[PDB]
Amino acid sequence: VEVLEVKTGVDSITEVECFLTPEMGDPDEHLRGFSKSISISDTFESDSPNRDMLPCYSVARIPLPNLNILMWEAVTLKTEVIGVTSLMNVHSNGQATHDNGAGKPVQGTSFHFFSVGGEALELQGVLFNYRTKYPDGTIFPKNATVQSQVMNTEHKAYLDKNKAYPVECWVPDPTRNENTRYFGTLTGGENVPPVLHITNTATTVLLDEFGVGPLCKGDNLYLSAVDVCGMFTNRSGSQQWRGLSRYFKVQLRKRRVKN
Amino acid sequence: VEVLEVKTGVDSITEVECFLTPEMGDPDEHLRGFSKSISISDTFESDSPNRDMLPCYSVARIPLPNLNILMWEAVTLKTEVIGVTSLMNVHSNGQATHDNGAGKPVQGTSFHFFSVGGEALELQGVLFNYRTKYPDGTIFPKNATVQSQVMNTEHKAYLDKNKAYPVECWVPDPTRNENTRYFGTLTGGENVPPVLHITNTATTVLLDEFGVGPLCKGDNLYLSAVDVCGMFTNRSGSQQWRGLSRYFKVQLRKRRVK
Amino acid sequence: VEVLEVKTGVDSITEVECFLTPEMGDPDEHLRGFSKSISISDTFESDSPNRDMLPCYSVARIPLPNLNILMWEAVTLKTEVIGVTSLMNVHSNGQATHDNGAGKPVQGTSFHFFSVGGEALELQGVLFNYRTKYPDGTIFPKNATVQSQVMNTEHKAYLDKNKAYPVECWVPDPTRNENTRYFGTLTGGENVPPVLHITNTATTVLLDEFGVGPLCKGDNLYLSAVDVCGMFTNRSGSQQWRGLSRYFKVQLRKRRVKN
Amino acid sequence: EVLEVKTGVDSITEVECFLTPEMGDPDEHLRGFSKSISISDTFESDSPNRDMLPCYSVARIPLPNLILMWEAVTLKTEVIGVTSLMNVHSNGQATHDNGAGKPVQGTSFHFFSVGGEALELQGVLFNYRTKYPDGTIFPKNATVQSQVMNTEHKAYLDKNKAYPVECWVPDPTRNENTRYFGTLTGGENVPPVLHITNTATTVLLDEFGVGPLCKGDNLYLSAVDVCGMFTNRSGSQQWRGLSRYFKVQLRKRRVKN
Amino acid sequence: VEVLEVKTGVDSITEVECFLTPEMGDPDEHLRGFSKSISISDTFESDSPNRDMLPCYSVARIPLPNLILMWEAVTLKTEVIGVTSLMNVHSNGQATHDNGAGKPVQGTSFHFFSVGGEALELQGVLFNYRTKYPDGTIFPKNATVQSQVMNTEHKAYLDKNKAYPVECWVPDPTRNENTRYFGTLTGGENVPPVLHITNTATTVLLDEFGVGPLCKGDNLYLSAVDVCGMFTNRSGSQQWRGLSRYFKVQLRKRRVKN
Repeated sequence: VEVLEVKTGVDSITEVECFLTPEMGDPDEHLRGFSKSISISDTFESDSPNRDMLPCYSVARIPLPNLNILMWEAVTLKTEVIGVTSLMNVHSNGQATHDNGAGKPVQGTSFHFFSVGGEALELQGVLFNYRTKYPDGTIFPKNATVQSQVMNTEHKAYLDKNKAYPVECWVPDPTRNENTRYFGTLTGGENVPPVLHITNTATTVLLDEFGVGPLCKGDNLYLSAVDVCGMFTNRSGSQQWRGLSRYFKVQLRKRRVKN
Repeated sequence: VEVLEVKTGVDSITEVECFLTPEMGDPDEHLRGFSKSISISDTFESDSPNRDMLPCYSVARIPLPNLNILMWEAVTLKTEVIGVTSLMNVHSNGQATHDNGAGKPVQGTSFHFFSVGGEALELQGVLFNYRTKYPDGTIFPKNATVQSQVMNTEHKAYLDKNKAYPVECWVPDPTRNENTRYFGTLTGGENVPPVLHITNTATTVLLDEFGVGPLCKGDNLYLSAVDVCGMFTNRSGSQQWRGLSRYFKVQLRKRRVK
Repeated sequence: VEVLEVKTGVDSITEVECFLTPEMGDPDEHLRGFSKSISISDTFESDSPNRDMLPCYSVARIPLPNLNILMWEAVTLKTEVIGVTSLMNVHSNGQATHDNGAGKPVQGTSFHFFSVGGEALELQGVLFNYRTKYPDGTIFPKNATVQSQVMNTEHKAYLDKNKAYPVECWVPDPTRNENTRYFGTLTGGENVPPVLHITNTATTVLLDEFGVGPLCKGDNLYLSAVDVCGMFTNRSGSQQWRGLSRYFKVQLRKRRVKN
Repeated sequence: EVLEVKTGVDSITEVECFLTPEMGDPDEHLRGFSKSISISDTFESDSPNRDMLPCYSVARIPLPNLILMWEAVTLKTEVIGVTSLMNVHSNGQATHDNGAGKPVQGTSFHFFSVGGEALELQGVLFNYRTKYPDGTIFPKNATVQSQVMNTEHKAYLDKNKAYPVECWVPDPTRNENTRYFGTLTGGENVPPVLHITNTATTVLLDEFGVGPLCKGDNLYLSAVDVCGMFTNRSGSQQWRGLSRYFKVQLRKRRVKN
Repeated sequence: VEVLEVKTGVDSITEVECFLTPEMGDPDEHLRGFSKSISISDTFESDSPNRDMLPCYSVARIPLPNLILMWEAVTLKTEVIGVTSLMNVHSNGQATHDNGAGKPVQGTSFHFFSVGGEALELQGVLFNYRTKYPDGTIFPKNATVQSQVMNTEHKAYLDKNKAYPVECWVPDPTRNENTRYFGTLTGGENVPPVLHITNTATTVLLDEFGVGPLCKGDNLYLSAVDVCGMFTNRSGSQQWRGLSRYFKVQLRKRRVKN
């Protein structure tokens, strides 16, 4: 497709604003935003995580004003994690730091990820352990082999459904995603402190080196996120993933395209 | 409101300078700056923190010289935490690092936050545990549901009162706050070290991408802050939040609007 | 060689895109991407690591479109580690963080390295302990002496074979590698947390101060990588290196040279 | 009113010096160290001895006699003797059985300022009931509000070995004629991270291009470099401090009224 | 001396490339790159480290092409050589935990390099002035208690290899006009080595007037310390481990008056 001129004027511009809720597993009616407590398999062969123990990628497909050639072009993003201060609840059934101490805060491995695209985020499967049996209700790499532990090119998918694609199975496919801008950080380690910044003064530019942002096919914008903040440790010592919602504000402009 | 030209001349500028004290809970007459010692509930459902155990957002509404259309526009900010060196008192009823050692310093989860606006900071409620029973004298998310643990759009508030809005319940609402600039960092983790920088040489510009700063409605400037530095651990092992004051210096100019 | 003008026009550019799989040791048919469990010799004298306990440098030689004097010049690189989220599998035969806790994540010493060159990466040998007996099937510093522990200029090699050059024996030779650009970070320490960033928005420019990138001799591009992410600790406490694949995308252009 | 800069060869001068730390110096052998830290039983009974309390360092440096005033334009600065912290073999508590001595580590405060007059201080107390010892200058008439902000506690850094670090900070409402920079890194296990180089310069000019102006032809340099604590074999801990190098370039500036 | 124009032309430029080996103590014929295991004295007064327990500064003086013209050092590429050797976690190390891999090299590090047209000038500072430094080392003489903070008598030149202990000496900031130095001490018993390698990074050696070190007598002085941390053996005893440093220096001919 040939990318031509940007439309100017009052109605040449639109704005998308929303939040994506985390999908941590939600083990019961009181635990939205948490996973089930983590259990450990005896062997690699017997790894069989339940669905409510697996955080999943979040995704929203957002319909844009009909243009039917013109396409909406995503230009700028403002984003942040919503509710960062909730992690200061150090008094709610947590394991004490020491005798008489406060509760341990959420900490340990985190994955913070967001993307803005003109089509679904394209995924590549990579498995820590190829013999893991993934549960019904999840979408996971099929026909896994030992090579799936490093790179098996069969594991291609689209992030096209909520509560479905487990975080541990899937990453953005760097061989694809031409029409998406993605950003992520895994911070591993059992004792890693959450470091969460909030401000309404920071913008991310979504244009590539040619001045072109994601172009929204069929007038749909795709927003994806993961914000696993770390693990909450309850009084018994059991640990659950804790996630938070992510705010998105995307500025878009009309762009003429040919063919 | 349409934003027009900035007024010039000697009388077209003003300066606001002040300290905002922390509101950590102040459990007795000797413990200003501290919270009550932290207790842990045995279940999520029984979480019922006492008021003096909950740090709150600080806020000051500052009257500006009367203009009564001209509005005061906040342009720059100098800010820092005041009393950073007090955290070196490692000899005062603290739990020793090890046998014969010095007292443990203030450490662990911190939240450092400041905002400057031409109206009250707008808040969105998010709850770690939606069944937490928040105490009388605090203002908290009402009609909480399990969805409040991730996002419930009913929980909207204004930071319009001191010693009232618990830090753990509320964040700046990213869907609002057009007329405020806010900045915050949460550093979690039980053993996290305070890293506190001071200088009189650093300035934050409050103008947006169109060159407009917060515009002060009714000639009032709103300053908000949280500076939970971490926890102090006493000899028994009990832990209390410790907070410090924040200095604000704001430069403002007169701006015509229509 | 005298470097002259760059060729222009649509056909003057080409792109290489591939992944390099990690070579961590692969101790059995199920453990691709892992090393063998780490054992410790009683003395420096008795240090004799298994082949499957030693991570190696990865390399790929990529043939480019035939030119002939013109040479392909590597200008830009996009690169990232593939499968960062796999390290969130904290439920598979791991040692618990504490009683009832989740499994320990991959952590500890890491080496992340990549290079792009117009010829094989040039290596210099440096040994932690010169008395280490390196195993059959590996290529290692020969005629080692006590000076090999700091600098022995005899230890020169080319990274010209996979599953061969152990990471711990070899580094890029800074006295050579004129025609390669290399980047690496060793983060040492038992409890170091992996910090892995992913994005499709970041480019590294490969041109030197004179504006000249690697020039591909015989129309071959050389890509090299190491991504030792840390160690996985199983239920017994034994530890194995865990590695991940690395994506490369290289933009090249035709450059005229003389002699 | 601040007018033009004087040019020519003698319109420029340089000040170079070392500021020694004032950590408490508990005996004739322990310069640079505090007394071992003792912990009070309660807040009420907190009564630190003088030699256990690090203080701010200050030097007033006379400039060439000169309305013209010397204007401080640039600063080069670093901690001197960073490598001494590698003495891990001198009466230290072992890291573990048969291990080396523990290095200096834990809470640090690194601070420096350059001004045309004494650094202005604001008092803030961790515990308002702390009894500060004779020989120190501390916040007077302390109340519970002193634990957060009591504006009565104003002072000038005008004496060495006198103003305890834990009691005092630069007063942000004042210090118009000073540039100050500091970092507190708290936490019992914090590692010292100390950079040295003769290639780094700090510009002291404000946004209007004016540096500190030296009243009475005197330049004020202040510092704190508490590097952390040294743990001896018994487990007792003392603050260890190091000297700070200052190189300040000054130029002659004409001023009115 | 007044600094004039840079000479141009093909032969007006030269390059120096070399490696400086670390001098960690080398306690026996198998332990080049290591110090002797660290022993701890009972008291400050009894501190008496053996020579092979003390890492020293490394120095090389490199002769340049014979030339008033002076060679001027303009740029530096440098890195630590053999960073991957620290991945040997299988050779007589102390296990991190039961059944685990050996502990890697970690704890206090000092990484330092300088480039000058004359010997690096040193200032002495002692952790403990009563330390008895061993024969074969060059150390601050006539030490007093003031040597623990600043004794201006302690002046030296880094003019000998395996001689000047790292812990005794630092670059003298009141001198070194004709040298550019850079160093980082990262203390702490468990500090992780973070070691970056690349052939794409250059340090410019010119001062604010655009003048680099000028090589007196046509000699270039390179100095380094790369104590990477401590290696812990099975018994728990710890030894410093160091690595070599690569230097590549570009120089140009500069005319100088008198």
